[PDB]
Amino acid sequence: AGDRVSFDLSVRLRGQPTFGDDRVEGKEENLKFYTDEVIIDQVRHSVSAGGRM
Amino acid sequence: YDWQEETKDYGNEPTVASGFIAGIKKTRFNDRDFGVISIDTYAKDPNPNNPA
Repeated sequence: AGDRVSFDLSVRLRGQPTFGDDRVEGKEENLKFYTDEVIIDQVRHSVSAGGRM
Repeated sequence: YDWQEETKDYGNEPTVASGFIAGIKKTRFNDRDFGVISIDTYAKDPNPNNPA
């Protein structure tokens, strides 16, 4: 049961690495995420091979 | 001695730290020492070249 479907996209990492022997703990990357949704609906139609005569 | 080891940063800079928990005092009953006689003389540096 669902009137929607939502799916996710995970972007790459971009962060200047810590060259040398300076500390790296505390500089952690965000792992940014992106998402979008598709909304579902129905479509129907009818044709009439009409008339008894 | 209570040896302890702690890694500071993701494995960088291992640290070794230790310490004892003890106390010392020269026994003083009343206001006088009990068992030590502080001989207090004049002791000059026999080698005057030392920077001191």
